Amino acid sequence: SKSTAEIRQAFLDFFHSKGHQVVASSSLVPHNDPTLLFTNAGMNQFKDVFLGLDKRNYSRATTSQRCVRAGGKHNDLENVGYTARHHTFFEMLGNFSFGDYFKLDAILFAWLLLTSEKWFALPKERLWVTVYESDDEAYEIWEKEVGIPRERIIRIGDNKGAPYASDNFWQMGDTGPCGPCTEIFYDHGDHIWGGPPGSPEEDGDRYIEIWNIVFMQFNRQADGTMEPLPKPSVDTAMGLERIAAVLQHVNSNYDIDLFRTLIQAVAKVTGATDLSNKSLRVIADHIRSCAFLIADGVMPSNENRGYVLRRIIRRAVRHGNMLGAKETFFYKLVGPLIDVMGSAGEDLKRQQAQVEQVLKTEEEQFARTLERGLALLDEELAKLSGDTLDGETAFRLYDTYGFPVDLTADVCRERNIKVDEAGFEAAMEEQRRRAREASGF
Ligand SMILES: NCC(=O)NS(=O)(=O)OC[C@H]1O[C@@H](n2cnc3c(N)ncnc32)[C@H](O)[C@@H]1O
Repeated sequence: SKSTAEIRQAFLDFFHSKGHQVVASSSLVPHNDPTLLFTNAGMNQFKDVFLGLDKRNYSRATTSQRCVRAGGKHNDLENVGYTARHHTFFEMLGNFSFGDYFKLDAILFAWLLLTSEKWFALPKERLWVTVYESDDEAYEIWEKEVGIPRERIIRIGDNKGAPYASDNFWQMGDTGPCGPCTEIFYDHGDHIWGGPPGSPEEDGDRYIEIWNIVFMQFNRQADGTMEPLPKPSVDTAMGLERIAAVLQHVNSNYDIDLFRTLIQAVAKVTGATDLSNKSLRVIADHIRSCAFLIADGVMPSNENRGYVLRRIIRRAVRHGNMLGAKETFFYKLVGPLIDVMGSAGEDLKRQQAQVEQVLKTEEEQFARTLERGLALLDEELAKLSGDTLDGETAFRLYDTYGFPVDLTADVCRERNIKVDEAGFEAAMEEQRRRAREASGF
């Protein structure tokens, strides 16, 4: 089968052969978008093009974009290690039409790449599609132009409980380009639990969301109002790791060549032997987001972007502790990561030494309190009555030991214990009040 690198290249080659300008992945950190924490989609760097404020010499483009979804509008941090399909860091394969072609040709390009004997040659019978309920045009295209049996065409409305809140209406954020979208799913088969989209078991890993095709139509305002974009446009987005799993005949993202090799490296540096333990998958994911974020300029801190990075690093170190790592390990994974990322890791390779040092320092810094904090947490959980850790304890771990509340929640979740978030926040607010009283005017 094709390697992840070969699949990445083949996608770009396909769209390049179809007249699309190949554009390099943007950084994970925008310089000119105050609404955006980290790059969460291939379309981010073309935001102003969709808005009609930025003109390019090309009207169609294709990219393999590095993304991090660990905060802001799209945040999958808490899914990592619990599903076979969610990462913090991942690559999004995209083609874009800037007032060029529209619905029919977008769908045709995607179907051709996925199912043509000349290309990916996926079995058509295992592919399902969803459309926005009101998008009769998209329904007709799939039914009559492509020829998907009606039983595998699913209409999805505002299923997230609010106007435009839907799996079939894609938004960059609370503001920005958005529109109805159509998605392509692949059935991994009855050896995996789950039902098709729209079904009660839709959240299972059986029917995997592979490719989202967004018909960009509006710019969302802060008030929630939709203002039409000057030209209806196309934003498509396919998870590289997810399509790689399909093409390499495996079911989990973590079973692709890239992750198999990376997980081996994690086992090596932690001294773990059970290659199936979920902590290995968590660490493998976390080194990708952490290393690339640092390569793109993020430094660990207690504020904004730096704190998200700090939180992920510390959670990774914690998982390493659970596996029995006896020495500083996380930075040792940068090399192995560079080795599996191919051309997509060039910015990381360029800054290998710097990234390694940042991660080493951060782990060493956290090690000053990690085991001591875990000891306290164990002590508190041992005598805890009920299914919820009190906010005061969570706050003490935060204030004394440098445990972000989500790191504490992560440890507790593994023992079916919740954290009183309201209590933690009350404790933080109480401390802020003390600070104001002491500092004065
Ligand atoms: N602009 C349009 C758009 O963004 N659309 S989409 O939001 O739906 O993400 C595009 C695709 O990236 C994959 N994907 C999304 N999130 C993750 C994740 N956390 N981990 C792994 N793969 C993911 C998945 O294949 C998804 O269909």
